[PDB]
Amino acid sequence: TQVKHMMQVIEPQFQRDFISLLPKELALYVLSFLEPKDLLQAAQTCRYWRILAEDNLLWREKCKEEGIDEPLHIKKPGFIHSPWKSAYIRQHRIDTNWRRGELKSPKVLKGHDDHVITCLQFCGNRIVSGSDDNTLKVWSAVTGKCLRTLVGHTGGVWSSQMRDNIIISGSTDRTLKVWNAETGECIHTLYGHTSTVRCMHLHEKRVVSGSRDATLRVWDIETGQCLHVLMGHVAAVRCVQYDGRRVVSGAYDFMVKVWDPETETCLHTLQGHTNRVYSLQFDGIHVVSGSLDTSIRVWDVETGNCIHTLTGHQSLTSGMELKDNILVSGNADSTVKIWDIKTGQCLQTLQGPNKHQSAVTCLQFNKNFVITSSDDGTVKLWDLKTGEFIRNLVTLESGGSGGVVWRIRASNTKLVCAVGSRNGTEETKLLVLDFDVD
Amino acid sequence: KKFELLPTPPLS
Amino acid sequence: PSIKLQSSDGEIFEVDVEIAKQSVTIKTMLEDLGMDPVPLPNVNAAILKKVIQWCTHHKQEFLKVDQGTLFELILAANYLDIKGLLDVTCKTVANMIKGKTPEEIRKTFNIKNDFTEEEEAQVRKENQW
Repeated sequence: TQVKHMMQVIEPQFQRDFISLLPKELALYVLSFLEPKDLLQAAQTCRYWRILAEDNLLWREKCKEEGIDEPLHIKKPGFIHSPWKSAYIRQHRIDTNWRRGELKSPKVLKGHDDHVITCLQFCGNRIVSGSDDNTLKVWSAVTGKCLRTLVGHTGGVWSSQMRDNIIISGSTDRTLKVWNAETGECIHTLYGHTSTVRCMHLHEKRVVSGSRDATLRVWDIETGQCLHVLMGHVAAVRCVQYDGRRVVSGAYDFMVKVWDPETETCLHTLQGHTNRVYSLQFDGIHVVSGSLDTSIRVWDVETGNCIHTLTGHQSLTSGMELKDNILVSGNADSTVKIWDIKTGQCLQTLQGPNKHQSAVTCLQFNKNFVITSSDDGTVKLWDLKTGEFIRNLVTLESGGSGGVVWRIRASNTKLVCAVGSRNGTEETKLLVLDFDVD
Repeated sequence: KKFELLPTPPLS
Repeated sequence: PSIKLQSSDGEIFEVDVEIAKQSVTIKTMLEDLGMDPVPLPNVNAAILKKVIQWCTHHKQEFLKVDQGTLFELILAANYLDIKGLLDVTCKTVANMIKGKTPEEIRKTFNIKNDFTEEEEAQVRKENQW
């Protein structure tokens, strides 16, 4: 369709081989059985194969394979480059750039001096850092300059959410605040909690908040009013999930509760953890809970039955990510585990000779890599598929004498790291690492 | 059991 | 009952309605167009015999022929719509390419590097791994 152009315009020398002599459509069919590594090699045999191995609908299919789903445009005997091939190649380069590309020194965004970064958001090109310094800061992931400082809270910030230009914050001052991320202006102060606002989860137009007062509150992000109050927990509420339909909450009362928010009704009390529930994941079908009991329970939301209780960690499960029934759990036992929550299999433990030396503070993952951060001052890249250590993405000099990495967000091309120390050996700051190509 | 190395707001 | 085909060079093959149904071209000629001897002007008696052998085995080793017989079996499977045979022969050709560098691909098929010294550098960098 678009390869006939190149044929009758870059007239290639006659070829005496098998695929140059097939009807174009049949050569394309044959070349469609190859993997990109081999299509990429074939393109280098001769001018005829190069033109044929750049068919758009050949690569639209390979990109759909690796979940690309979006072409790349870049506005001498010339060439009509495929956007789906540029899209595929670009991704493989970003991948190899994370895995083994030289680490260009990061942008350092200094702020929240001598305090803790307690929450991190990363949204397009904006970063939001929250702190016990009472403030939040909005940054540009591109320039590294501080754009705004969200001042108004009388106590320390301890949770946050970000949709798009709306920032939600939680503080020890018992209040949540709705913010405009461009203007820096606070547009609502949400009153109702009687204790510190510990967690929050935003789904579209509503944020659910958990407090040290043992309650949850559902709020309208636009009208700034408080729609519901979920009462039933007996100790502080530490984690919360909200999919638009149920609220799932975990607390220091050893319990996980499932709610219907509209009716304010507790549908299920999930019982089994023998210590505080500290982290939660919910995909509308399964709720996944991690506790100081060293266990991670997988529950069925619609019945409240416990499907799996996943054992093996030895300490608090600090963070978890759930995606397509793959669970990644980080722990204070200095260990990251990849679980298959369909079968309960523990697919991998990340514990090399290059294992973390302190607790895991944060993690992120995608189809290729797990990214982990720790008290040891490091952020490590791991191969999801093999469980193997790849490399240290960050290695604070102060890691062993006080320097810690509190939190990471990753995009497809950048890594953001919240870094600091309780003892002054690390000035507190964000690090931005760029893994893009051209 | 290396927890409480993770931050958490002070008590009131 | 059983139908008759006519290759391009003139030979007549007797085959069962069951075996020939596997090609949509022959099926259309028999059921919708009423081709008494089914005329096959793009398949010779040799390749026709080989395609019937596959169409009996089904409703590798067979495809260990010389390059060229594979070419004519790919063209026959496109003409007589046998998606099965078409898949196995095109897959068999691809397998001749997997896991080879540009210069050892140019060997299995006789290909010539028509690339200029600079062009080759461009195509080396553009398809890096």
